Amino acid sequence: ESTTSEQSARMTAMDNASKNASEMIDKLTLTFNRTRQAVITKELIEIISGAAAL
Amino acid sequence: TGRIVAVIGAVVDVQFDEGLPPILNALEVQGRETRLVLEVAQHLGESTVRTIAMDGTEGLVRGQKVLDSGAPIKIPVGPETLGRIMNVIGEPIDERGPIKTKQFAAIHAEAPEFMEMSVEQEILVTGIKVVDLLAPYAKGGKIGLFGGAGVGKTVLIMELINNVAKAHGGYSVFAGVGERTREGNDLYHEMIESGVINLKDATSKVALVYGQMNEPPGARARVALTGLTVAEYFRDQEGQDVLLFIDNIFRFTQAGSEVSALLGRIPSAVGYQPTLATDMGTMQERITTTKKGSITSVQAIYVPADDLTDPAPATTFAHLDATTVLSRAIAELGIYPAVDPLDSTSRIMDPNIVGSEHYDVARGVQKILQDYKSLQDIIAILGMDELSEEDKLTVSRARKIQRFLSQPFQVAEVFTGHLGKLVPLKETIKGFQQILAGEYDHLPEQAFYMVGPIEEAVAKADKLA
Amino acid sequence: NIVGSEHYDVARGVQKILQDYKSLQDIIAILGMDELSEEDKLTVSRARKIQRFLSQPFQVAEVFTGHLGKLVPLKETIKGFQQILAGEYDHLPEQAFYMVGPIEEAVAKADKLA
Amino acid sequence: ATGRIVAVIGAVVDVQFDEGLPPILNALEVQGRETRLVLEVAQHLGESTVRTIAMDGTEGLVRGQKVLDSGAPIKIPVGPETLGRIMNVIGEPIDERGPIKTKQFAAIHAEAPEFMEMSVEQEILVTGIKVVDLLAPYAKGGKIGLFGGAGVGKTVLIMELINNVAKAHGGYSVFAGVGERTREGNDLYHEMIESGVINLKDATSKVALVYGQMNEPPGARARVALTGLTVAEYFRDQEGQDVLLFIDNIFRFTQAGSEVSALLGRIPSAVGYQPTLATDMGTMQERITTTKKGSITSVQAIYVPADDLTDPAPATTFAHLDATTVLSRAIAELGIYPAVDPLDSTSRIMDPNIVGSEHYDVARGVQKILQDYKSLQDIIAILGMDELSEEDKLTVSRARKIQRFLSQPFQVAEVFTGHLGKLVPLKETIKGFQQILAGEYDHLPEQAFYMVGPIEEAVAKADKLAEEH
Amino acid sequence: FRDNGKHALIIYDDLSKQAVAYRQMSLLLRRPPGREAYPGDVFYLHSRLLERAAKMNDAFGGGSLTALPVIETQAGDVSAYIPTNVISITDGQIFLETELFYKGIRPAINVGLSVSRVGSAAQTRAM
Ligand SMILES: Nc1ncnc2c1ncn2[C@@H]1O[C@H](COP(=O)(O)OP(=O)(O)O)[C@@H](O)[C@H]1O
Ligand SMILES: [Mg+2]
Repeated sequence: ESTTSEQSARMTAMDNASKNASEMIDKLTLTFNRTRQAVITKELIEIISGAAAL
Repeated sequence: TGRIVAVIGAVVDVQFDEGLPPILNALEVQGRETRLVLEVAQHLGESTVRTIAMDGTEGLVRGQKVLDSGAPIKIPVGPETLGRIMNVIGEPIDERGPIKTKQFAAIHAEAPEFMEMSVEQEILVTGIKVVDLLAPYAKGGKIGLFGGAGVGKTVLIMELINNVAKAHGGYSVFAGVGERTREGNDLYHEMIESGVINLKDATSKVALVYGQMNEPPGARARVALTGLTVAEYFRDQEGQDVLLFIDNIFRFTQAGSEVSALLGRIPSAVGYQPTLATDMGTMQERITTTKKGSITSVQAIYVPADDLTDPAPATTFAHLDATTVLSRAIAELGIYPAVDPLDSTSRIMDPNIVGSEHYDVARGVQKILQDYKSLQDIIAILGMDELSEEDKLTVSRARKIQRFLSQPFQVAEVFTGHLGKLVPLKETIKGFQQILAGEYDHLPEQAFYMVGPIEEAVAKADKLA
Repeated sequence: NIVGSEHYDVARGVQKILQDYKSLQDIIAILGMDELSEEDKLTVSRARKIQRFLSQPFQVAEVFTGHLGKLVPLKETIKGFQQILAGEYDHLPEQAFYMVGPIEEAVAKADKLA
Repeated sequence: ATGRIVAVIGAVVDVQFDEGLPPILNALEVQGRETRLVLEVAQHLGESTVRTIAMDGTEGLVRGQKVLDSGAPIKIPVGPETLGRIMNVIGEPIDERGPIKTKQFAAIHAEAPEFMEMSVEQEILVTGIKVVDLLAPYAKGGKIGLFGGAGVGKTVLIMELINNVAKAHGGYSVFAGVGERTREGNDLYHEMIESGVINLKDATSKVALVYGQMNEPPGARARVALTGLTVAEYFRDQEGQDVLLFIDNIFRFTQAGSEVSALLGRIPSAVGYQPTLATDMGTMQERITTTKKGSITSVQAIYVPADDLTDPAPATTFAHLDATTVLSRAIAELGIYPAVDPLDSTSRIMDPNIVGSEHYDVARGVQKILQDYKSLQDIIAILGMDELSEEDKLTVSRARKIQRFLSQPFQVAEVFTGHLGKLVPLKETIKGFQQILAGEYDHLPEQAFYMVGPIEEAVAKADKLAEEH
Repeated sequence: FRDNGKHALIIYDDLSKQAVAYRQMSLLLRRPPGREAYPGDVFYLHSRLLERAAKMNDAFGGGSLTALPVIETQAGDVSAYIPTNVISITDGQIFLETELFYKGIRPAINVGLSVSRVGSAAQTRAM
């Protein structure tokens, strides 16, 4: 009985550790995409300001 | 006349004397072999205009002679343009003789006024069971076609041409915006072998506009305007219900942000042009339902770097009214067309637009197709027989529904041997209203695979055994 | 020197139990609560009451929630963070520590949810 | 032909001539100073106005100082007499021992040899370091690169190859130091007198030295590396000997040209470098070659800015290097020294037709068990070490002994460690690693291989730890 | 209407597409961009417009003017440049969730993040 009680709780506790790791994986995908656009925007201004002052 | 003063890349500057032409005109260089059309974009002062070229610029000497048309780029338009291939300036590029017609039209034309718009939504019926039931098409709206190669996209293009010319009587224009030459040749010969274009008589159903990929960046941005002038002839002069295909819309945006950077302008956010919201405005507002007829547009959408909030697929998304997505995971299941029923949305899906009969039928189909999506995981991991008897019918019915969405097309009669079926609207709503209630559940699964209406389903259960 | 040797020692114990809780949030979010130690189910169970004891009902926000504005003296916000860091109140829930004044109203709230 | 100074902004001086315009890349002598100040022409601007870069400082310059012209670029003195001397960018001696008296003067600006003047033969040059000779062997007459961040050991590892290689070598040797600390050019002048390589009493020295350090104006940290490989071109061409060449650092050749750039009138490229970045780099790196008149071994240290090998200055030197030795801070913070990354170092002669089929299947046998050790760490973070099977509890314990066996106690790092300097030969490095892989040392703990020489000392160190229980 | 004793109501729809139109005229005049390539005076654009919506006293007629601007966010981003320049002006918020609009709750009003500060004292005592 104890090896069935244990092997079913390994099924549930490894299931909520993949829901919480996929809930966390979308929130870092939005922050990765805001920051990816913000670096192309930032280093574009430095080239324009470098050429305008020249 | 004028003279060329400066040649820098694909940007030519022209000096005039008396007749300074306004913006959006079209000049023509004298002394060269092929036509080289320049488009005026800025008045630089002291009688000097700033022009963007439309072909190769080399061989141009400072101080040549340049005429003026006095009007924008004017293309051959008419009903005898069906079945031909033209570039952005109206020239034919298939060596079948010059196109001869009565009148011409200009590509830079204003939007319809406010008192000419339609005051009501109206569904366009195309015959396909999965399109006209779950993600229906508004008349005049813009449609986004998700999916690429290897999914069966170029058949769905060739079949919506055929059905509108049968049930509605309206032709179509195809506009290839910066498309490959190798893939813009196969679509020529795939349409020949399916009947929608014809080299022998005047029963063609499309006109091809191909601005290919190796052309200067000014010539890849005006192709979606040349291919909209032709579509405005069959509404303003004859009153048809036209379709319009653009492939794709990202190469219209990206070709805009290379003219606005060759002209010396400060870029906006991530690299685009400052005018990203008006170039999408002064094109897609001419695609509308006036009082004479309509123009409906199906556009392919490519999302860069899988970012749904990038400004190129975010400007476009405010114009669309319905999206259909071609999933490859339904193409390995055997279903054709490979349109996903759960991940397609429509804006006109509404009880105050399409009525309550269409609504509560198409609402229950997407709910039952979710329960099979949630119960397919317990069966794969745990097993089959543990679930209830009330759930065994939902497993059986949802395999009847997702095979009743298949339909044999008229464009594929030679290959797969079946008969092409065009289903009207009142059969598709009547069919799925009975599958949900358990009315035709005792028949097996393969009676529903690749049929027309619900009448031909029970005529196929008799032939089994 | 300036604020004393008793104010300075309770104020540094609060920043110690709230930093160790901040280093376990990457594990509690994945492997849950049942994977910690037994002594580390006490840093979590005590930092989740000091966090709620840094809440206070303001006086100008009476028209927001309708609660009374409370003011505490400086000598009584030293006594409130000693009877939590020592372990005197390990028989009360966290929500009894929520939006009160001094430490005496925390035990006058836990008798309600009995 | 005299000329006047019309503008001074920073390190960029404008000079207007009247009748004779000197060409680009020349030398102009500023009359009026007590020191010697040389200007190098860089651009033309029209109406007889050039724009120069200054080799020394520009304080005390006034508009109107008459400037002479040389008619030739910076001609340094060169010959056999320059051995054992420190010299400046323009050829002045700064060792304070007198004038360098020789007969040959040579400009620092010259062409690259053609395609039918290249050599094609490959060899192997043995060093004695266990990580280098096993997984990424160096070569005679081949360009070698030492990557890595700041503070991982690029100056010590380039101090090790002067210790092993330069005294057993027949021909001469040249050390050019470009843009590094002026302290460390004194710990080389005092670690090469007490080893007898530099001799201050007669004519038997074997090392020349060229130094432009990080206190110089930025027009002088970009012409010192061209002065190093001008002396080292005399020995290869006018004589026939086998030359070495050590350069540290070479990132300070690119950076010192990214500072004078915006005043010369150039729009910046990507993250801040000049638009002509990959052209003047490729104009210097095509003179450090092995021709049909000699051979130049060359070791170079390459600073990688803030641990990012995708920066445009280190990620364009990769096309000019045969053997890359990528150092890493993630290994050095374990205690494994020298921190060389095994899964990021390559060579062009890792080839079973050149190093034999026995060395080749040992090198790839080490990288395969280290890379398979990487994918196993992702499981231990959730499961644990003990819940693994007994079959992959062994490939971890074989990998951890291979990580620790690569670390070797260096000789010039005695004052850091106190340990002694080991030098394992090539035939012993292969035979040490066959036996850990095959399983002939599964009865020892991991600590018996840390900082040892050959495999013989790995078991002598194993018993000495046992008795203190 | 406000100055002549009447009450008005105005719905701007939307103030997001105004600020992408002021961005275009600024960069076409070669002005230095800032965050998200916006000009430096975007805060002057929306504050000098939404400061007019006020209620006069009884000595000035007693009229009013209510405003209700609309801002569109990209995937729930209430921490961007433009949706924080307008939160720091208006006297409250109303939040519309795109993941309660899909679950069938309509109108999908986030009751947790919707606040109205000054307008709580002016409602019916029956309500
Ligand atoms: N043989 C060695 N192995 C590992 N680390 C070393 C060795 N020699 C020096 N180091 C470490 O490298 C650091 C930097 O040394 P050095 O090579 O002079 O600097 P850099 O590589 O930045 O020029 C020192 O702090 C020292 O601890
Ligand atoms: Mg160093």
